Amino acid sequence: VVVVSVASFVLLSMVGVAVGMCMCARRRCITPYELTPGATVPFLLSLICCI
Amino acid sequence: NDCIFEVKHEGKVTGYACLVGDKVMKPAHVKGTIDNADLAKLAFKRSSKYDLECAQIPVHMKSDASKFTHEKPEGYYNWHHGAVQYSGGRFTIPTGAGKPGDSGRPIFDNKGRVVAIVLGGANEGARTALSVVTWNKDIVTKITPEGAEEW
Amino acid sequence: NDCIFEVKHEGKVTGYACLVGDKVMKPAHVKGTIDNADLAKLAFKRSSKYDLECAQIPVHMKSDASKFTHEKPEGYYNWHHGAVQYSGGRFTIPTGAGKPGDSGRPIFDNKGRVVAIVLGGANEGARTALSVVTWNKDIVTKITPEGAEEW
Repeated sequence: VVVVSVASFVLLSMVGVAVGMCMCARRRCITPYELTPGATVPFLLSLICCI
Repeated sequence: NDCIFEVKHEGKVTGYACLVGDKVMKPAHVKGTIDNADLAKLAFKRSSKYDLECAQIPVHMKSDASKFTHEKPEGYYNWHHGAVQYSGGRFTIPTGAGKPGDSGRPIFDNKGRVVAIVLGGANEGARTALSVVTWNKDIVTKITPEGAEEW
Repeated sequence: NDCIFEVKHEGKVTGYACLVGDKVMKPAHVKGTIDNADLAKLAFKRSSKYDLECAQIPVHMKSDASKFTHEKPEGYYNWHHGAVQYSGGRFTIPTGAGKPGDSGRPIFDNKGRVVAIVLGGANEGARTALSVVTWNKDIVTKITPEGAEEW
């Protein structure tokens, strides 16, 4: 019970981190385009990122 | 003149916000809120990397905004407290031309187009280099002189 | 003339409130608060039947209250945006003479007495009928044209 409960928690935590860093990476990559007046997000960038 | 708004904190103006192109620009280092309720209620995206906050202009009610360019040829540019010299890729003004609280003020070219936003500056003899926000194709960059202080 | 106080929401005037007789009268459909602190702090009562919101006038503001009458003879009455014609039990102004944001404005007789408060109206050809709040003897009644828009 202890191993399964802890392992499940840790695995879920790792997934939460993987997702958390993905949205941070997206925020960091996209912000400079949204922060720039008159800028248009490149199709490829807007294709891969949800923007 | 044009499209510049005050940013107030407590009982004083701490800086300015402006409408450039399709987006509202305000320096992230400035405390307080925008005087115009229409912009004050607008959500902004903050990036500490550029000391800059931006939000989309509510053009449905405020389509009037300054024109902008990515072109920054060596020469002179205008702003509210005087003229600024662009030399060596750097913006330079007289030391008494700028001051704390003038942050957020735009720099215009001779066509009336916005090229940069003033954040601060550094004193080099009788002249001071400016810390500014500038942009090129699809990217915004921050240029900060060594020892420059936020205004 | 000096009956009117502004009602503001998000820094914009959305209508008016004014001092008539012994009580403050404002449109209930107008969103915002009264600019005057002495009036702003008053408790108000509302009636969705009349779209009317009211409160008692503070004693020190008693002198700023306008005179009023229940009398409504056929003829012309005055208001801020030109003159208003009254006949057939209906108040009428030229089409486009009034605007949204003009709600809460009083209609005066030739002796400077308040007769009715304008809430809205409808454009029928060259003339627009008004939706108004008026008193007959001891109660407030609401007169509205079949078509109407809130101002």
